[PDB]
Amino acid sequence: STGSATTTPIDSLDDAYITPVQIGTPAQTLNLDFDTGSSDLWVFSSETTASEVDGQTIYTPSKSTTAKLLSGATWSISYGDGSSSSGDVYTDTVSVGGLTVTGQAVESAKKVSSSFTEDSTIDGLLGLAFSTLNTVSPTQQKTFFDNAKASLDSPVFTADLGYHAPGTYNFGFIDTTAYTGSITYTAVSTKQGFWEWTSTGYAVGSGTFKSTSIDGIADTGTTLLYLPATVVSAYWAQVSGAKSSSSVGGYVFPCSATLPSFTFGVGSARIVIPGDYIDFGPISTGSSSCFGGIQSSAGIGINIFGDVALKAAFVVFNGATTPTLGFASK
Repeated sequence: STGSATTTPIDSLDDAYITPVQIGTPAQTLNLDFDTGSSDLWVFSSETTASEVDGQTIYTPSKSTTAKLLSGATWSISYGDGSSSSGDVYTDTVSVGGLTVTGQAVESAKKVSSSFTEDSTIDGLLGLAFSTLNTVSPTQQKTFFDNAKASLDSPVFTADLGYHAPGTYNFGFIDTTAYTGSITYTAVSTKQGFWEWTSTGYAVGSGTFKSTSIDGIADTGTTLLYLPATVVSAYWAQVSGAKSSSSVGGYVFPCSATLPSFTFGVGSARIVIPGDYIDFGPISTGSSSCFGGIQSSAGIGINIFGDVALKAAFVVFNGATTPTLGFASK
């Protein structure tokens, strides 16, 4: 089998992407944030505290003839941005882009933190990291990809995120029309449960490429590119007037600037992020200070190849027995 679904930016800055997902019988379609940095499929639901729902579409398990309470199971997750959610668990039929999994754990939120409530466009998350990170207790649950893998034509999914435009998540096949040149594959460590790999270096604009190993994760659920402070300083030093602002929480730059590109290495290959992808706009409405899309990872503990980086490539998440990542230009 295969599946193919369109993913759409939630706003004009590509702050996140939503993909429609059919849950239950008859189908209830919710727009979920596909997140290769976590491993829980959770939804706003009829069980969510009413004051914490503000415009989201909810899953109502009592209206699904295929929903079954997973008795005793609970979940609770906290994300790298400080947001969180928790609740109980049903199994139900879940379909993405024509690909159907029966018996998928659907984690029903009883509580969500303010950032989720405040984003009316995201009805939940669909985790695509390794199932070892799933938070369901006492019986850990598998991701949608893990459950679908055996049925897929090839044990892969691909992320093709758009810049200010829709893109595609495919399951089970590699669309050879969706990229240019060849796909370069690189080794993955699953020891932290992430799609963790080592980039071979970077360049700033037309500058020379610096060969240096940068361990990080391919994370579709993170907006920006988080890299070591040395790398980030070298980038922003090429932008007149750019500075790191403690009050804002990262590098800002004059909105009048033209940003240089940023290149990262995948083996001997190179992915170029155009400068425009690094502009996240005024820090507040009407400000002439703009927020940068490359930020320091120093306060995180891991480097994160988020959407800013991933949207510049066609990315293969290869879930073969030995997983690997593939990157192509497009």
